[PDB]
Amino acid sequence: QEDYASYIMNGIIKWGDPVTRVLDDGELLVQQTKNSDRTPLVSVLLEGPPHSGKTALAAKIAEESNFPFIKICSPDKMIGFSETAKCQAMKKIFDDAYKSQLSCVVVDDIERLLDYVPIGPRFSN
Amino acid sequence: QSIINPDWNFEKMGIGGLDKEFSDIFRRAFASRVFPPEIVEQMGCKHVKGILLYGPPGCGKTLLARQIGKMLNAREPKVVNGPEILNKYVGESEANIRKLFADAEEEQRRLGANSGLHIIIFDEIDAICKQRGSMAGSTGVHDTVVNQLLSKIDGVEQLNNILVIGMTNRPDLIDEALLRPGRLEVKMEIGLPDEKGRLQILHIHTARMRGHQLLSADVDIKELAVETKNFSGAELEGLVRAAQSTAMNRHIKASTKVEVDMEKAESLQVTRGDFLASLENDIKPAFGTNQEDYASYIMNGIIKWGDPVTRVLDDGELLVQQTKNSDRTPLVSVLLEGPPHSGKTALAAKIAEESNFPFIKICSPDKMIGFSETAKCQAMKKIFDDAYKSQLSCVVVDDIERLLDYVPIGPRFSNLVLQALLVLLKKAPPQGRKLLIIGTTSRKDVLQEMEMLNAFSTTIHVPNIATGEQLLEALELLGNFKDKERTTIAQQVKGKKVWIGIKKLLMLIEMSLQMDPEYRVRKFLALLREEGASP
Amino acid sequence: QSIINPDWNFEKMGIGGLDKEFSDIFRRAFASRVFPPEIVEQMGCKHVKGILLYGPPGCGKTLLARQIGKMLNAREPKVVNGPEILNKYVGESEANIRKLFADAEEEQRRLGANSGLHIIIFDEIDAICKQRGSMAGSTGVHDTVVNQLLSKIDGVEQLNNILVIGMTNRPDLIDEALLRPGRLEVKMEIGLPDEKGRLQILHIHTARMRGHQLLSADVDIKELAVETKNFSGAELEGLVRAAQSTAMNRHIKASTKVEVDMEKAESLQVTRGDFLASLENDIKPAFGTNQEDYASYIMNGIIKWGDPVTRVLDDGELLVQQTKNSDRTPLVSVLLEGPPHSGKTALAAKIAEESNFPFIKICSPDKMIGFSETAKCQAMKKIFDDAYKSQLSCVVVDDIERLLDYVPIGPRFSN
Amino acid sequence: MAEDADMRNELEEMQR
Ligand SMILES: Nc1ncnc2c1ncn2[C@@H]1O[C@H](COP(=O)(O)OP(=O)(O)OP(=O)(O)O)[C@@H](O)[C@H]1O
Ligand SMILES: Nc1ncnc2c1ncn2[C@@H]1O[C@H](COP(=O)(O)OP(=O)(O)OP(=O)(O)O)[C@@H](O)[C@H]1O
Ligand SMILES: Nc1ncnc2c1ncn2[C@@H]1O[C@H](COP(=O)(O)OP(=O)(O)OP(=O)(O)O)[C@@H](O)[C@H]1O
Ligand SMILES: Nc1ncnc2c1ncn2[C@@H]1O[C@H](COP(=O)(O)OP(=O)(O)OP(=O)(O)O)[C@@H](O)[C@H]1O
Ligand SMILES: Nc1ncnc2c1ncn2[C@@H]1O[C@H](COP(=O)(O)OP(=O)(O)OP(=O)(O)O)[C@@H](O)[C@H]1O
Repeated sequence: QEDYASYIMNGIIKWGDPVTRVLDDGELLVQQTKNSDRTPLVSVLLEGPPHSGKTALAAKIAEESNFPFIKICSPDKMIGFSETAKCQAMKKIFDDAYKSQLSCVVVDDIERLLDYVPIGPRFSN
Repeated sequence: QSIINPDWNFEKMGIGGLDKEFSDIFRRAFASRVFPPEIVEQMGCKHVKGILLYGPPGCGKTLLARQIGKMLNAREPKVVNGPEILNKYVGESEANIRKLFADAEEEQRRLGANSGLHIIIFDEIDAICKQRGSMAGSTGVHDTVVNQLLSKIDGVEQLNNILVIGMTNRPDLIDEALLRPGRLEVKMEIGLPDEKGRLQILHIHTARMRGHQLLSADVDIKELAVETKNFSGAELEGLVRAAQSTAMNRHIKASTKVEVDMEKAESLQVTRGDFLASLENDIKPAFGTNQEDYASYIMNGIIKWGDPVTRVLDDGELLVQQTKNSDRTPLVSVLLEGPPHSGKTALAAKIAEESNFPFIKICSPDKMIGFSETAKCQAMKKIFDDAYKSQLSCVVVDDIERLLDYVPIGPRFSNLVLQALLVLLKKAPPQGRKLLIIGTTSRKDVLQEMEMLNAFSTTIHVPNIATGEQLLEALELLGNFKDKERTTIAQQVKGKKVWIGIKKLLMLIEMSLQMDPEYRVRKFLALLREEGASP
Repeated sequence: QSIINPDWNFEKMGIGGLDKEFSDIFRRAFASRVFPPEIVEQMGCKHVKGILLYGPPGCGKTLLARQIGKMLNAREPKVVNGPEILNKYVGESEANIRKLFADAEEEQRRLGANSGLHIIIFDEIDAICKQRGSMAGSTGVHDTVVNQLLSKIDGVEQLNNILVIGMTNRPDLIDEALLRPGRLEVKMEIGLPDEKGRLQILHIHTARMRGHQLLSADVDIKELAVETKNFSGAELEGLVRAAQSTAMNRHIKASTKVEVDMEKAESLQVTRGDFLASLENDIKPAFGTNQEDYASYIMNGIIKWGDPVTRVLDDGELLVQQTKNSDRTPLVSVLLEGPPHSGKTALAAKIAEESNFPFIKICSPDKMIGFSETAKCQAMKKIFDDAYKSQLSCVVVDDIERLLDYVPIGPRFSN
Repeated sequence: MAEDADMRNELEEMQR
């Protein structure tokens, strides 16, 4: 079981409609992936300005579903890793996810996972 | 018959600072064997037969083992001193291991339930027991030894009158199959003491001298307890022992023939000066930052030449208090910025010193000269890992532009270090623990370009000397030029604006002083004029 | 029976230049064994059981250990010469360790608190006591030995009649758990001597010659002490030996059958010319300086063709005085710049030579042909590390742009 | 290539 307390450290408060709208959209996506056969794979992207609370909302959406297998991949564990260790770790996580009948995976802080810097710019291919 | 000697008292064993650990061990281990039997039989449980102790060097594991062995009323314990079982022949190590449990099995078979207790002590258990299938050579004997031990501790036959104690410094190298419940359940960590533990330990080792009136009346234990930070039990005992010898040495003459007075030896007393001297030249802790670091970082002290000096400190105190108190924001950050030769490192060190937190550390590039990139990342990760273990911590990162190799041509820099720092600036420690981070730099725009200046919570500016009045105040506070010469100096600077850093003024003065007495002020003014200005 | 020999005398040891270190060692180690036993009992303290000595080669560690061994009235010390306890059969290297403590344990069990003292000496301790790997898969080649030694020095069974002495040249490789205040509490550094120590050593090594009127009257030892800057203890002895050999060689003839003239060999005396010859050809120090490098860098001397030549040198004199007589600024640096072929590397050499500091070193790219950047960084670090073991140091960095590998195209350089 | 390190040895006893 993931340590959802770490990612959600102050709960969620309904200060406006957008929170409910986002949660409803996430629920709709979960239902579609659960009750479909033509499209076994589904993907979605959450985007917004910095300090908006994307990670907490993604964690909540993942938790609300009751899938047998749930995992979160974060760069917090990949400190000082080479560009091969990251690939191996992602491959292992996806291999583990493949086993279960229903799987849900979360990838957060994509730009930090590619080592992006606006000077030049630079990144890992 | 009870399992505790009738003449046993917790204050007789001379251990201080481990009340909670001893209470937990007593609850988990000896609770069953002291309670009345009939209820135990009704309840139908099996006793516990395993204890493991781990921690850093010099904290008191062996003392606990010895005292526990002495406490119980049973047969003399069997002790194994490291790898004493290995033998050159084939199958002899296993025979040696099996020879330890013979008496226990015999007594269990003969007297059944109504049998005594047998204690076995393993010192340095990590030498013989390691995870199976990791040694490239000579592994034929090690794996067999491990398997024999596992089978003997918990096998088809069952024993209920054995207790096993192990001590180690590397808990993570032991085989997992040996740590499951039923073999070695009670796992304990012994760590450095807090102030109260240090006070208790210090009181323990000074009882005899007080009893015999050999201790002077000017010695205050609480002052020593407050001062001695990051010390362990062994270090405290060593400090006391050195203090005792410094006093004994005043009555001996080792010039030509070793002679003792024997007429002033009586009335020997130990004073506070002995403790102070022994604390500055004999004993030095092996953990954390100490005075020798602040001495190097703050070399010429702090002088109040203006208003901003107080402003910076009063701004740092607010952040220290905020990190201490608040609970919604366990992690805080701040950036000190200013022009070159302004004195940022000294101010950061002063604020950290006055923080008074239990844990303080300074990460500087001058300790990693010539290192590669991975070495730098690994050395930073280690310093950040040791602050997570503590409760509330403070860390300082000085000269960021040198930590990542920046050069205007290109530009060129280390991406790995930048990414590691950006990750670590937003990582929170485990629940209930708090961390403060201070960072210093001299090039704000470059950091802004890389998008690092938005990972910090706030910034503090450190200005330069801007007016002649401040320059004259600094000169007066330093006391280098007399009133007569200061009048001439003021005749020139008051009608002008100055732009100089504190660390440069001390060099200009030293350069000027070399000249002859007649040509000192002239040279100083010439150098000041050459410096120019560029606000 | 007193622990110290009845006839021991400090002047008999024959060690000079280490009066503070010996005082500290005596105070911390033997103070509690000389005082009356009853009072020590009342205090309830335990004796110290460890000493460690580290420093650069040739400064007198093995001499101090041997003299300490000979000054005590006890058993004969046990000596281990490097890795003398390693064996190929499983479980023997540790039996060898355990065999060194048998007598002490037996005597402790029998005589209780009236036992004698047992000494053990570990020469080149860093060969068998390296840090344990402490990470799965790179277990040290010998960790059982380290564990056995740790368990034996301070274990569940308590000893109070042992003393251990160790010696090393690389104190940073020893296992930390071996150096805590309970095992090896007293750590000392033996470094280069100063002028007074050099005088003391020269007197120690010339006393016997002066006894039998074998030393000429024109030899002044104070001048020799002044001249010999940054000499280790061994180098002075080598100098004296070379002078004696040169003196003896004058009464032998070896180009045919070897004959010794035993008619003028009774009027043998040692003159200062032998000392001067020895100082020029035979002994070359390691932390000192020699005149060959200056001849290599100032090939054609210095001529005063104008005024600037004087200004450049006067500024250097001023900087040297400032750095030597200052307290607030213990570090100062300067840069010499000009057009090519202007002769700037000879002027720097001349200023350094005229500084008259004990330690002067020159870092040049001539000795780093084909090196990678890592090797160059390591060499620079070595030079600067050597420079921190002196009271006054001067260093010269030459052709900075050839050190960085700068080329205008691109440009390209080593970061 | 770094030459293989040294190795221990095991012994077997025989009875006459
Ligand atoms: N309604 C809410 N929606 C989202 N987060 C909330 C809400 N109320 C409180 N929070 C808290 O706000 C904090 C900020 O969220 P989080 O750290 O995930 O933001 P983020 O946008 O991913 O940040 P960053 O820009 O640093 O990558 C989280 O602790 C979350 O618990
Ligand atoms: N908590 C303590 N209370 C009192 N004395 C202590 C304490 N901790 C250490 N000491 C003193 O330090 C001496 C050395 O400690 P000890 O041998 O028990 O440490 P250890 O943890 O087994 O060491 P290591 O890891 O080096 O094997 C003890 O004999 C005792 O004199
Ligand atoms: N009020 C003061 N504030 C700061 N430093 C002071 C003050 N008074 C005296 N000093 C001394 O000035 C020196 C400060 O130099 P420091 O190395 O801290 O500057 P820095 O700006 O971080 O360095 P640099 O620009 O070289 O990277 C220290 O010797 C400090 O003791
Ligand atoms: N302080 C000293 N006083 C007198 N003689 C000395 C001194 N130091 C060294 N010597 C002379 O040099 C000889 C060799 O030095 P010694 O063996 O003591 O050095 P060391 O430091 O143990 O060497 P290494 O580090 O190379 O193993 C001594 O036997 C003695 O003759
Ligand atoms: N007054 C003088 N000052 C300097 N050098 C002099 C003087 N008179 C003669 N010389 C000689 O001139 C030569 C100076 O050459 P040097 O290599 O020091 O010059 P450089 O400018 O550093 O060279 P480059 O530009 O090739 O690196 C030396 O042989 C030196 O002895």
